[PDB]
Amino acid sequence: KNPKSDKFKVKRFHHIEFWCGDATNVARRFSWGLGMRFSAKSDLSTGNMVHASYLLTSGDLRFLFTAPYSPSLSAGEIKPTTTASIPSFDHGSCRSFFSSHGLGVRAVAIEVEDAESAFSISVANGAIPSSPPIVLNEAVTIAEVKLYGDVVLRYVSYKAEFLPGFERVEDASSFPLDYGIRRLDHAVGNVPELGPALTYVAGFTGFHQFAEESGLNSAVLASNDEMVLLPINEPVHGTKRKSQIQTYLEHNEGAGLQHLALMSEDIFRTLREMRKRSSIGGFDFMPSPPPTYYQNLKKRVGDVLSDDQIKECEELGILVDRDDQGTLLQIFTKPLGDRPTIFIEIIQRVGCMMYQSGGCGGFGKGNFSELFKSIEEYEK
Amino acid sequence: KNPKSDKFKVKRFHHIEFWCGDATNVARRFSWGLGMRFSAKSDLSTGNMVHASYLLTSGDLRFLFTAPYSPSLSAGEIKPTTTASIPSFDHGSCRSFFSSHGLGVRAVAIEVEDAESAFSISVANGAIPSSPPIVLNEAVTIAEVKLYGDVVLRYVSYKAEFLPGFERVEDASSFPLDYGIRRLDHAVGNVPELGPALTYVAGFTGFHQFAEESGLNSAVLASNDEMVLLPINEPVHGTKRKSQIQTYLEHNEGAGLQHLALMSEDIFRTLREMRKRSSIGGFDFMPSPPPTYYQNLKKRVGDVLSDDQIKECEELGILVDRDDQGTLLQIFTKPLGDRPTIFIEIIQRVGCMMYQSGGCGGFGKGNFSELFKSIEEYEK
Ligand SMILES: CS(=O)(=O)c1ccc(C(=O)[C@H]2C(=O)[C@@H]3CC[C@@H](C3)[C@@H]2O)c(Cl)c1
Ligand SMILES: CS(=O)(=O)c1ccc(C(=O)[C@H]2C(=O)[C@@H]3CC[C@@H](C3)[C@@H]2O)c(Cl)c1
Ligand SMILES: [Co+2]
Ligand SMILES: [Co+2]
Repeated sequence: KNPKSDKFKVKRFHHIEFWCGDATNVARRFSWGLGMRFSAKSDLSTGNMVHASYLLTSGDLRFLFTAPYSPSLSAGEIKPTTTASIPSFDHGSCRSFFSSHGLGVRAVAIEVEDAESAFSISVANGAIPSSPPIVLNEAVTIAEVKLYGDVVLRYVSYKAEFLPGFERVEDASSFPLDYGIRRLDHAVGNVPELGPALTYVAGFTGFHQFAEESGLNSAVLASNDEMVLLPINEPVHGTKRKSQIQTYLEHNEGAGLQHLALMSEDIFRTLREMRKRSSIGGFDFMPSPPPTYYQNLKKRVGDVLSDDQIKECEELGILVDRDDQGTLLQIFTKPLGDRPTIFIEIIQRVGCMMYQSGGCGGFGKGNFSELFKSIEEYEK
Repeated sequence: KNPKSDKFKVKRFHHIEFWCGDATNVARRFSWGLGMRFSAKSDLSTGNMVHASYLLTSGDLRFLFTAPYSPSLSAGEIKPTTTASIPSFDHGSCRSFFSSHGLGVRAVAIEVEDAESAFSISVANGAIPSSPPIVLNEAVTIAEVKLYGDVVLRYVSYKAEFLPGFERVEDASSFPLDYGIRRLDHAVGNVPELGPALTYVAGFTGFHQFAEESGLNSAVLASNDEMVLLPINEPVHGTKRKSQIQTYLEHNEGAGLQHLALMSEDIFRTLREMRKRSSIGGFDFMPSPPPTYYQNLKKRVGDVLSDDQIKECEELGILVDRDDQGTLLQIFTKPLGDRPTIFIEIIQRVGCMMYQSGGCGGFGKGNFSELFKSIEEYEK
């Protein structure tokens, strides 16, 4: 069931913003590891004396990396005279966020019809305000409310190129890398208590619940067309193996964004390219499932994937799950930075062709059992 | 003249330590950009609950990247029970350093005969103590004194593999990159006042002055065999173009390390490999000199480099200088991170063959005039 209860018009995920100590080094690492090109900048060279912000893109996926300069460079500014291009930025908030949580996601941004209306309706329905609607160059409106922990949900709306004050990047610094990633599929938060987090977020958005030991309980919130997807996890205590959700909360100093799932139009090519680069500056992947997992795929998805395609999954360590509507291929990176907190998922979905419906095939919850069974039966 | 006045036995540069917000991302970027391999680690996986430290090597060059974890992970520890592998590390100091200066060098480390003797003699001769001698696993002694700003000179001495508590890296995570870099040639500091900085450092080391508008004044301190080389710069005010030393001091919030010069055994190969990677996660280089600079090289160094070798310098943007003893080839990167502060120099020296004497060919001061002349005569 989908009551289509969104309290304001939501379009698609727009961008993800990482708060960094040094934006240059994180952005360069991510560009090479994920195949994203440098597409826009706001920094000293563009007149921004407050923060350095670099935008990477791959298809519709937008990753923004931001770090503060010395406050001394902008000590004479006030908000009405700021040279910041993101008016919600604050030196103290950014430094506090990074000292507390390490490298991670500050903003999950969605494009909406009217960011001021979305902010007003959200706050009227219980959202904790974080940054009020600000109109940039009479062209783009941006506003922010608290999502969970120190993560904000950022609303962006456009009258009619990322944000005013950003400049497109010099051709020579813009190498056209592309490993096949095309958009953000979902963004997942870890919280101490799932119930209160769901009630809060669904309360102010009108997002509905998307239709679905482990060490976790989870639920997924979704917009009207189910293209904005926000799963949330809580830990389950007292399990044999300690909950990875609880480990996250300890190392992150509380709730925050756990993973970003990036849709690829060719997951085989994406994983070939990313794995070639794992040990030369890119991203590492979690240990691959044993061969028994891939033998068991024939009975599970032999009507969807050929043997050669199953063998390709095995060569790349790709996992496969299926619900009643479609099939998904997925794989997980090791943590993106020093702490065992945020990681990336690469996903591609098969089925639900109408365009493809959001969330086609689910989120891979069936792979908790299948991985487990595989490992025990591989002990053999 | 070389009075050989070192107050303790100094061997060679040992390592450079960067203090980072996220050590993983900086280390991965530097590994790919410079061709350095991952060789050692001290982090959660090795039992270190305090800091994450990753060692890259190329030949004898050792770059260490360190960032703090959440203090909560080590809140029950005291110094006598620490899980830190570098006992001088402090969460507050590291966070303060990074918030103040951004990504940069915390420690210039030299290997000495006896780190406790070096510390004691240094402090008896005016060095400001930073971390007292600590013996690690009865095998390695480490001590630190203030050099300039928040940069320390670190003494390391070995009884007889980087440091105890570090583990060698998994073969699969250790890709054998190598672009030809072999050792640290010199490390350069920027200070507000050159005179007092020289008197302080030469006072406690016994290092001697190495034998030698612009916007700077400089002088070089050197150990007995002139293999440890520490140039220091101060700004010159009131010049037409504002001093780049003063820009550094403003953006860095004071004195600190300006550049690291890395010797290559094949500067042509190093620059081919680094330039191939500039726009795919590596390092950018400063704008190349105009063709008039390379025409003028024939009269300056035509007895040292062939025409083809001069053309190779031109293809790669390499600069050339010469003194009375030898010739040097050099080139400079753009800043390594967000702020216009620290950068890298790649160098290779020709001549002074006895082994090669330290500092053979100088430091390129003659290139301030030659670049200037080149640009004016290229206006032509
Ligand atoms: C094969 S598996 O390694 O056990 C495995 C399988 C699927 C995932 C996900 O992507 C998750 C989500 O997206 C939603 C949030 C909680 C649920 C749903 C999942 O855990 C992960 Cl993290 C690990
Ligand atoms: C051709 S140039 O771009 O004008 C140019 C040429 C040489 C250098 C150096 O390496 C320096 C040093 O190593 C020592 C410290 C101050 C002196 C000596 C130099 O400035 C630099 Cl930074 C830029
Ligand atoms: Co997922
Ligand atoms: Co130099």
